[PDB]
Amino acid sequence: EIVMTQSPAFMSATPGDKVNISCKASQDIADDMNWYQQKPGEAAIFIIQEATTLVPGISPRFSGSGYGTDFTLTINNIESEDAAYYFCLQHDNFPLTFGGGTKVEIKRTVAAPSVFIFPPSDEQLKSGTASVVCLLNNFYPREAKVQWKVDNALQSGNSQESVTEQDSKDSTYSLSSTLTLSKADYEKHKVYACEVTHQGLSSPVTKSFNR
Amino acid sequence: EIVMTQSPAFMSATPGDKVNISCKASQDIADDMNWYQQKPGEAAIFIIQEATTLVPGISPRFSGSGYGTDFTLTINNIESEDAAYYFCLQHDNFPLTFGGGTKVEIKRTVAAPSVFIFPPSDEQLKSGTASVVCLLNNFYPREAKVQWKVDNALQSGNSQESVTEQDSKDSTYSLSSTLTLSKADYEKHKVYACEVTHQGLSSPVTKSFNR
Amino acid sequence: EIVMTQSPAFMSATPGDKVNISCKASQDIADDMNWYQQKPGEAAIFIIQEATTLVPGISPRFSGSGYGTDFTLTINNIESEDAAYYFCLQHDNFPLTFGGGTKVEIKRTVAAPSVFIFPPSDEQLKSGTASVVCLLNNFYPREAKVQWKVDNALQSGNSQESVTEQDSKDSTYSLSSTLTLSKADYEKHKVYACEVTHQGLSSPVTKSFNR
Amino acid sequence: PGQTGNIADYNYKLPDDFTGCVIAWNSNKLDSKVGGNYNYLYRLFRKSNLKPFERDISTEIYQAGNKPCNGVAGFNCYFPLRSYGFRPTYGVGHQPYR
Amino acid sequence: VQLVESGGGVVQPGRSLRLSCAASEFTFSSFAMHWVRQAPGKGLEWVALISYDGSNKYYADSVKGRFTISRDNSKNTLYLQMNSLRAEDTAVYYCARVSYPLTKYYYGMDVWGQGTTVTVSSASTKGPSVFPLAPSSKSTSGGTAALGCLVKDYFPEPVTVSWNSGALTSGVHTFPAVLQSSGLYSLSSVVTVPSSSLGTQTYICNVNHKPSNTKVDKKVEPK
Amino acid sequence: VQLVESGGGVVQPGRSLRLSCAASEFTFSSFAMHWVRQAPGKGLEWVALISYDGSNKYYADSVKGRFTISRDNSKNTLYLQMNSLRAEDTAVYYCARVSYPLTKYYYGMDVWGQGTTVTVSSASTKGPSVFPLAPSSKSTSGGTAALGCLVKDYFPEPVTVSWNSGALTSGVHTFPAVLQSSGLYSLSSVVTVPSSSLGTQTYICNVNHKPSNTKVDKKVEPK
Amino acid sequence: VQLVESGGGVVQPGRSLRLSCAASEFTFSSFAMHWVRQAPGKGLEWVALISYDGSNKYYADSVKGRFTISRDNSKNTLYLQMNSLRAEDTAVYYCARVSYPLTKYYYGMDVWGQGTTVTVSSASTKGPSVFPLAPSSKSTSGGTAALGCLVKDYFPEPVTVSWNSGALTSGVHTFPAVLQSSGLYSLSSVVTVPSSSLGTQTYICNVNHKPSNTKVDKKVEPK
Repeated sequence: EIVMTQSPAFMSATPGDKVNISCKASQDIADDMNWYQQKPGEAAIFIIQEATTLVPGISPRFSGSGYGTDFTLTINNIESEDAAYYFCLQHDNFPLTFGGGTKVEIKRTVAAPSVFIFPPSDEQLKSGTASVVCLLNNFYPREAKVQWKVDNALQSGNSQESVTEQDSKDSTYSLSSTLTLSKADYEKHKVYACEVTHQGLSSPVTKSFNR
Repeated sequence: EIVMTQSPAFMSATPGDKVNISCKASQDIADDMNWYQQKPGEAAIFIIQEATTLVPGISPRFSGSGYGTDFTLTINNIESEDAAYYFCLQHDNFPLTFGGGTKVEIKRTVAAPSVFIFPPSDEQLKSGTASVVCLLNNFYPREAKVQWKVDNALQSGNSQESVTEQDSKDSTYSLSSTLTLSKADYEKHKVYACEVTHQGLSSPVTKSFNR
Repeated sequence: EIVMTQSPAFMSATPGDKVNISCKASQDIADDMNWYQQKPGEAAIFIIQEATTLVPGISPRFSGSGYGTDFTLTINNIESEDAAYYFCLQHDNFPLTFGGGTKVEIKRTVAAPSVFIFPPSDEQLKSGTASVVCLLNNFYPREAKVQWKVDNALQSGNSQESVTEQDSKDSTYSLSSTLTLSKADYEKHKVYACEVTHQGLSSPVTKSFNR
Repeated sequence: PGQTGNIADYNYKLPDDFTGCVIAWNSNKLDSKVGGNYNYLYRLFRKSNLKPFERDISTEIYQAGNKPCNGVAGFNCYFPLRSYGFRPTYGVGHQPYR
Repeated sequence: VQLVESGGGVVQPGRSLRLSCAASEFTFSSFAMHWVRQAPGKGLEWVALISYDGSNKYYADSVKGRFTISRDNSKNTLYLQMNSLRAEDTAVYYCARVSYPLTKYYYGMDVWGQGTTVTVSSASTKGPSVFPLAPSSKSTSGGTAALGCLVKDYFPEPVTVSWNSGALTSGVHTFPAVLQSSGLYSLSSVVTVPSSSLGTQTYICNVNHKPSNTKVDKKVEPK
Repeated sequence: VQLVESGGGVVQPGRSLRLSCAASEFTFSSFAMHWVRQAPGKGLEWVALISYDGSNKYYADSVKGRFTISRDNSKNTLYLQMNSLRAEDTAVYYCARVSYPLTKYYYGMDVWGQGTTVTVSSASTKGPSVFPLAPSSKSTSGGTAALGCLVKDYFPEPVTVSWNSGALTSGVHTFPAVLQSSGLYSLSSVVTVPSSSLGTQTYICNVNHKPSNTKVDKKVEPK
Repeated sequence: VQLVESGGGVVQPGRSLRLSCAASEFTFSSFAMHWVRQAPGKGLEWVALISYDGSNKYYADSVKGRFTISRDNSKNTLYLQMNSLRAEDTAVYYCARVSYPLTKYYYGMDVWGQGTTVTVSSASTKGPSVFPLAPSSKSTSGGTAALGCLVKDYFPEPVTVSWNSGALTSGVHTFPAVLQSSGLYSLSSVVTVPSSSLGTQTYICNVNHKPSNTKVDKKVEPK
């Protein structure tokens, strides 16, 4: 059992510069490894064979180096279509062990998100449930925090979050936050709010609802 | 692998006449075949052994002839209980192979079918499906064609056909044609019909329904 | 295959006295048997080994005897907690075969049952079904017979019976009888009754309902 | 020597250590007559195998059913002698030999 | 002389099954046995052969390596074991007896069986859905009218249809079940009734689906 | 010393299942183990035997060729694999331990387990439907009256019934579930209360169904 | 050159399943094959390997003794049989081909497949519950407003959401489904439209749940 460590797990790629990904082994394997690329929703693509040979049909931008325990994959002159999932595999001795993972995302300027508040419909109310949601749109950096406030008290339960994937057109993002409670508990309180903090905003924004 | 060809596949039997059934072999087998009869719903009956000998207990009307490659099963003085499934088997060399099969049916005069139609019930309508059927009864020759017309447009899909077997009482037939569609498509259109052409009818008959 | 027969299948035990249970074999097995006790809901208990040896940790009231084909289990100075399922196993030759079964119940005085009746609720009526039930409580002997009478006519169909187990506190019983019909059939008839006979009652008791 | 079939198991049988010759020649125009020469029979089945140079000679109606057929061969009661049907119009491989 | 076989049924692809053929009123140990099969809408096909002692076993090329044939002379039984069943194995299986006894060089057959059905599919057991065909003013013709009930969807083949608990069997026609696109069979059952007698009598459908334990009965509804 | 069985449940006919028996507080690797079963309304039946090393395995005739017995000494586990299950396999399965260690010629069991239930049926999971049994003038006797609710129709047999969140457990009787003609279980639960308390206290049915995640509660309805 | 996998789906714990890998446009009979899997939120894990003639088979330690790998060169198919599935087997399964032909000592893959999904759970299939997200007076911003519909329940994962029969595909975002505490999935679908277009056009949600055959459409409700 050879444990293979891949670094780093996440990165941001400014279009133009070079990027190095390190795959490291706990034992000596010589040139007995392969580098593969897999885009979401499709099959994996054979990229590098035996850590040095470039598979025909692939762009010459990709390169690989290393012998022994340390190996490096180098991508030069990154474009918008280089965002995928790269992994390194060893096929020296059983059992075959894969690396970790690496997701590459294109870097652009920071954008201020837009926040919307949606209250529950009457169908939930007659069903016995309440669901308040609030959503954020069009912000590049994922470092956005949304908290739930009722009567100036923070709630750390019954709150769920969802985030979409990287946008292919202009590299934006979206996020939704949902808070679900019972109608009996919904009637007890009057005011609700979601408080969002994001580095693209000068001050954090609170969106409130009262009815 | 000796290939056995049996002819004819389907035959009509006028009572009192004679029937010849031909079984042929690709290779040469000498008196190494048997003739079997099987009525629907029961087990097969051992009829003729080695193409010449008549098995005791069978009526002397049946006979067999042939040697080498061509074999003929002959039936004289056809009666109403001679309608069955006959097949020829060779037991010379492995693997054993059977014939194709012949279905014999009695012949009578032509009868004009009676055509009825039925629309969907409210159970289907409240479920979300529609099923329209129309049936033909009491016709001897199976050659009857039914087409489905909605808004004077033919339908070549979502149609199912069923036909009953030969009647032992008076040698008649029956048939049903059904269309199963969605509730939205059923409620969009208004007029439906099935149009039947049969040789016993001077003119084809159309059965319609509007609701 | 050695058939092993255990007798009796059922019995009634007084608070005192001794009880003998017979286990017989169709062949000679010497002392190659064990006696086990299993209370309802728990695991079986290893009571007697080799038909003569008392297992350490068990009360000395239990005893066993017998060599050859006939064997006897003896319980002396019965108590309330001696009601269980006793079975005899032989382990001489494959396949291993168990005995039959034996249930021991504590006997007490006879108690007159109490009978109650319950008519169907409106939920069944709006659903399209009717169910009438009548129950008996607090009677020692299980020989209670219930019959269903509608319009002075006895019904032996669509009726179900259920009976609980022996009570651990004061050794009583309970039983329920249910009659389920369609709402259309229920609407027609008006009078229903369940008639119960029990040896603890001087005369049979009929509970009726008219609506 | 060392053979299996109808003739080797239910008829004439040779030992494994044979010390002689076998001689066969076709006699089509000597034994095959019009209509079929029904004068040459061979045993069809038998409970076991013959001993070397040992020959069963007699026949009995084998009863393979539940009713005791009274010396009559019918259904589930078989006579263990089938005859050849040598006719002049047959092909080689089915013609008489000596 | 009778041969009875059973054990067939619906099974998922890739699994195993065992069929048993029972013989009676004849000496089972002195005869060789045949397993044959017939696919729907196709001619018969030989499957396997076993001798009267069990030493010789013959298989077909298509079923070689997956089917095993065996026998029990004490119990008078013949066993076929099927492993790694695929979609091509859906057929009706027949158990046949060799004409002559105590023979290892004859292969003719004279006694057959009624057959059993084996279905290789990955569907789920469903209950039928019965609905009535209400008589119409166009259904009457010469004083007689047509009526019936349509079963909608069910996977298991065996469905019994009867009218008035089997009392009414005049003019009744039960059409064969036909497969639908989704994979659930459907048939129709129509019986002719006089127009005058239609409005004064009671007609119900008695449909019993044994595999799913379904008991649903529908009364004809004149509209 | 303890033995725990797990892995039971409902399975469609012709499919496979695996049961595991766990041993503890003793050396599992030096004892032989027994698998036994008891069908409803029938005496116990021996099924299988495995030795302490695993070379010797014994099976009953009725379960030959379908059941496989195995063990894992490192994990202290005993496994039974069942394939091609049929209608007669519905029973309660018991895991037992041979009395003597390091022996291969004794075949005597002393320690049993609680057991698991395996059901071979092709029904559909359904939720209970509660209906209260309204008390009447006929239901009172000597100052006490009876009232209950009739849980009805559900395939998964285990259903827990409690009253007033378990507070009321005096005078309450829960009858065993009985199968109906349609093949779905239904039972009753009745508790007697003083007639004076009618209309003054609250009595509710706490019906909890695990497989279908059913949350239905019904209060007694005086009429 | 293409590899297609199929046969995956939801299954209860303890049951069995079979996955099939189909190859084409190359000589399937001269290559070795790999079965791989990837658990959610975890790295890839090797499962099994088979050679071109089927003689050599290698398994992972975790799936030892429970999975069986096989191949059919005549039908150009690869089979993986899974028995006694547990909660740890929920993953995405991949079928891979070794780079070099007629070699037994390389073990290097170059062609993959999209793969299938296997879920090990004991829940019940349910239908979605649509709920319109009524736009509010605070939703308008810069002449544009947001609207959507919340989708609930539907234990089976695949749910397709579209607007105006797929005509409206600009500004619409469908968030990934998120699991709830009770074990039932949930997601949202939101699309932004100009504020002026409100009250003049028609917007509907088109939810199509294949496993439960659910077809529910809801129009946005202005308030």
